[PDB]
Amino acid sequence: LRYNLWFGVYDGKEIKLSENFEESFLKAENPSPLPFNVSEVGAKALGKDYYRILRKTALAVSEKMVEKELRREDRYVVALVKALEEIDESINMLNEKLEDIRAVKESEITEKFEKKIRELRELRRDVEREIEEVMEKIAPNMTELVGAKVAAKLLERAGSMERLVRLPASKIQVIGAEHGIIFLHPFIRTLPKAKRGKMARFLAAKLAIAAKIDYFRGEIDESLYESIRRRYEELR
Amino acid sequence: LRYNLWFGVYDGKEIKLSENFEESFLKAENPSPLPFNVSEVGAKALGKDYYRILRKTALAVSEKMVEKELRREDRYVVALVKALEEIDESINMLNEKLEDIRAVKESEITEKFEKKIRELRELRRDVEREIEEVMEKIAPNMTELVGAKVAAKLLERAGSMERLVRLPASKIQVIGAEHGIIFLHPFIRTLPKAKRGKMARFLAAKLAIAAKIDYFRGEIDESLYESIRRRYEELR
Amino acid sequence: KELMRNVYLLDDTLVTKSKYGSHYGEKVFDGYREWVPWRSKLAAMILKGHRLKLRGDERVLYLGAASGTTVSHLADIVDEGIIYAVEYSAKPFEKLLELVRERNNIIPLLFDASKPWKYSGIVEKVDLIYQDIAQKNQIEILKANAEFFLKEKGEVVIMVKARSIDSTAEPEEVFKSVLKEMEGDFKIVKHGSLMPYHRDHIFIHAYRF
Amino acid sequence: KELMRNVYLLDDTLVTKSKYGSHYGEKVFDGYREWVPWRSKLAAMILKGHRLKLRGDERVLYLGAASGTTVSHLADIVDEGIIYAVEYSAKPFEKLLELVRERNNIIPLLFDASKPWKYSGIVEKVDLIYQDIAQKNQIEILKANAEFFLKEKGEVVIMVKARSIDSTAEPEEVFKSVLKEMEGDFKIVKHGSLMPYHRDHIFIHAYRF
Ligand SMILES: C[S@@+](CC[C@H](N)C(=O)[O-])C[C@H]1O[C@@H](n2cnc3c(N)ncnc32)[C@H](O)[C@@H]1O
Ligand SMILES: C[S@@+](CC[C@H](N)C(=O)[O-])C[C@H]1O[C@@H](n2cnc3c(N)ncnc32)[C@H](O)[C@@H]1O
Repeated sequence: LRYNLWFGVYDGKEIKLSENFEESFLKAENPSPLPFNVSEVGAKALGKDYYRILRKTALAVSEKMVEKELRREDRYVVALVKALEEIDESINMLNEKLEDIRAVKESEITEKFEKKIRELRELRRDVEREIEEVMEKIAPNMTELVGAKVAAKLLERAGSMERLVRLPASKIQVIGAEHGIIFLHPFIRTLPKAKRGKMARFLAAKLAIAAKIDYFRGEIDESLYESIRRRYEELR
Repeated sequence: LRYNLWFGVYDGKEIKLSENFEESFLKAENPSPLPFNVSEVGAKALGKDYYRILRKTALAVSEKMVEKELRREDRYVVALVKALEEIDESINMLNEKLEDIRAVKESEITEKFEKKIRELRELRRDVEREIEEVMEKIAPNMTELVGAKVAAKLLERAGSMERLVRLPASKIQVIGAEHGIIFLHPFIRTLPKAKRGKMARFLAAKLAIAAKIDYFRGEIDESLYESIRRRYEELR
Repeated sequence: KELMRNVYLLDDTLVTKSKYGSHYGEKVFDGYREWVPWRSKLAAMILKGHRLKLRGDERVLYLGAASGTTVSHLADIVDEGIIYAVEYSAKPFEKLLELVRERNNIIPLLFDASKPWKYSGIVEKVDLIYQDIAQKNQIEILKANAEFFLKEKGEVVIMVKARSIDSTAEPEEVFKSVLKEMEGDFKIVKHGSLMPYHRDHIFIHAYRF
Repeated sequence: KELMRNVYLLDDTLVTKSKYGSHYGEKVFDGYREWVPWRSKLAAMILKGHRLKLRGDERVLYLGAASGTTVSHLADIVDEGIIYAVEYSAKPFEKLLELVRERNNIIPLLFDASKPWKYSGIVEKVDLIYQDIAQKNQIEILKANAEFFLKEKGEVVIMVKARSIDSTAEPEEVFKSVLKEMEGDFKIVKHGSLMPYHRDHIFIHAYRF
C-alpha cells in the first residue's frame, strides 16, 4: 500500500519529505494508475499553497536540468568514456604488435616501445580517474549505486543525461557493455544464478531513478543505496 | 641481342663481370629459351674450370641465403612495418577521440592527451628510422631504387625475403599498399599518365632483381639504379 | 465574434483575453494576445471550425509543451485551472521556463511523456489531455497517458503528423489507420486537417466514456 | 643384380656405387650407399620396376632438391655429369649445401622453380628434368622448365601427389587428368604408383620429340 506522490508517501496517511519535495518529485514512481486524486490527497496535506508549492518545485528541477544542459558536463564525460576504451584498444593491439617484434629480436627499440605503452597505460589510468571526478559531481546518486566506472558507461551508451533519464529499467539492465554491465555489480554477482535476475530488475529500476535525481537534483539520496542493500539481504 | 648468362653478356662476344659472377648469377635474366648452350658459350670463355667456378659461385649465394635466414633480420623488419602502421592507426583514432573531448571542454587532461599523442607520434618517427637502418643493410639494392619506406613495405606485404624474391614483376607493381606503392616513385609519378605504366613494368622488373641480389649478395649494384634513370630519360 | 472561453476574433485576428506579454509573437494589444495560427496547431483547429467548450476551472495535461507557444494560450483559456506541461528536450524547455515564470498556472514536467507512470505521482486526474507529439508511437503515448489521468468522461485533442507515423504512405491512408486505431479507446468528435496552416497535421477531438 | 648406371641390389638392399658419406641414412658399406626407398620417390620407382638407362656423362636438372636425399643418389648415378638442383625453401636448403659441399657434381639453385626464365642463364640444355615438386601447378612448372632447357629428345621423370593438385577428388581421376594434361607435350613411357613406399604418389616417365 505504498504510493509515491510528489509530497510524500500515502497509504491512508501521509509522510512528507524533509524540505525535499524536489526529491520525491523526481521520485513519484508509481507503476499503475492511482485510485485517488493526488491533488485532493494533497489538499488534505498542504494548505491552499498546494499549487504554489507544487509549482515552485516543478520549477526548481526544470531549472537544474537547463542549468546542467548549459554546462554540458555530461557530454565531456561521454567523450571521455569513448576515448578511454579507445586508448585501451591501442594499449592492446600495440602489445600484440610488440610481442610480434619481440618474438624475433629484442632490439633497443622494443624498449622504447615498452615505455611508450606504459606512458600510454598511464593516460588510461588518467582518464579513468577523470570520469570518476566528474561522475561523483554530475552524477552521484548513480556512481553511488554501481560505481563511477559503470555509471559512466551507461551514460555514454545512453548518449547524454536527458537521453538516459528516459530509458526504461529494462533497457538499463541490458544496454550494458555492447546481461548488461549492471550485471557485474556485487549485489547481482553474489546470488544464485536464477534469482540474480530479480536483483538486476530492482537495481535497474532504482538506478533509472538515481539517474533522474542526479540530473534534476544533483544531490545524493541514500534512500537509494538503502533500498538496494536491503532488497539484497532479502535475497536468501 | 643482349643475353644475361651467369658469367657475362653474350651476343656473339663476351663481357665478364669484375670478379662478380655472384652478381650476374643472380642477374641471369632472360625471358625466353636461349638459342645456345650457356655451357658451351661458357666453355669458350672460362677454361675447364667452368664447372668449378660455376659451382663456387652457386655455393656462395646459397650460403648467404642460409646466412640471412639464420639471422632472420628480414622478419624483424616485417614486424617493424606491421607495428608502424599500427602505431599510426592509433595516432589517428586518438586524435579523433581528443578533438571529440576538445569540441566540448578544453580540460587540463586534454593536454596530457596532446603530449601523449606527440610522445606516440615520436615512437612512429622512431620505428620509421629503424626500418631505414636495417633496410639499408639487409636490403640496399632495393632501398636504393624505391627508398627504405617503400622497399620495406613490399617486404612486409611479401612476407619475408625468400617469399618476396619469388614474386613476379607483375605482382610487385600491384602488391602495393593494399597502382601499387611502386607507382608513387618519382620516375613513375612524373610522366604522362598512360606511359607511366610502362615505367612501373620496368621498375618492377628491375626491382624484383634488386630484391634477389640483396638477399643473395647483400651488396649494392648501381647497374640497377643506372638502368632505371636511363630508361626514365628515354621516356619522352 | 466569440468562439471559446477567452477566444475572440478581433477584426480578423484570433486572440485570447490576457494581461500577459508576448512569448513568441509580440502580438499583444489592450488585454489580448494574437494567436498566430501559423505557430499553433490549436489556434488553427479553432479557425478550421471545430472548437473546445470549457470553463476556466479546468485541469489540463499538455503532452508536448515545446517552447510553450500553443501552451501560453491555453493558459489564457484555462485561467482558473492548472496546466501540467510535459516536454523532454532541454533546448525548447529552456524557453518554456520563461513562460511558467511569467504565468502562474502552468506546471513544468521535464520528463519523457512516453512513460506516464514515471510522473504518475504528480499529475492529478485531468479533464483533458492535449497532445502535439510527433513520433511513431503517438497514439500509444496518448492512450497510456489517458489511462493514468484522463478522468472518466474526459476529453482529448491530439495533433497528428501523418509522416511521423508512416514514412512512406499516403497521408490519407495513414490518417485512415490512426483514426481506426484510436477509436478502440475514445469516442470521436471531429477530425479535420489544418490544411492552410499545417499542411501535414490533422486534429482529432474525442473522449473516453 | 644390376638395374642402373651405378645401381645394384646388395642382397636385397637397393644401393648406389659411391665413395661418399651418409647424407641421411648412415647406410654406407664398402663403396655403396643404401638407397632408402622410404626416403626417395626415385629409389621406389626403381623398385616398382621401371628404371632409367643413362651414361654417367649426363646433364641433370632437378626441380625439388629438397634436403638432398633423392639428389645425393642421382649424383652417384651421374658421376660423370652435372646436377643443377633447385630448391626455394631455406630450411631444407640449409641441409642441401652440406651435400653440394661434400660432392663436386651438384650445382645449387636457390630459386623458385615456378619461373625458369629467372635462372635461364645458368641452366644449360639438360638431358633430363627430374621433378618432385608437390604443388597445384605441378605439370605447368614441369612444362615450362622443359621448354627452356630440355634438349629435343630429352627425357623427364616427374613425381606426383594426387592431393597436391586436387584437394578432394579420387586419386585415380586426378592421375587420370594429369596424365592427359601432360600428354600434350611429352610422350609417355610409363606410369606406376609407388604404392608401398609412397601411398599418394605416382611416377610418370616421358620425353618430348
Ligand atoms: C510538433 S512539436 C510541438 C510544437 C508546439 N506546438 C510549438 O508551438 O512549439 C512536438 C514536441 O513534442 C515533444 N516530444 C516528442 N516526443 C516526446 C516525448 N516522448 N516526451 C516528451 N516530449 C516529447 C518535442 O520535444 C517537440 O517539441
Ligand atoms: C615432395 S618434396 C621433396 C622430397 C625429397 N624427395 C626428399 O627426399 O627430401 C618437394 C620439394 O619441392 C620444393 N618445392 C615446391 N615448390 C617449389 C617451387 N616452386 N620452387 C622450388 N622448390 C619447390 C619444396 O621446397 C619441397 O622440398
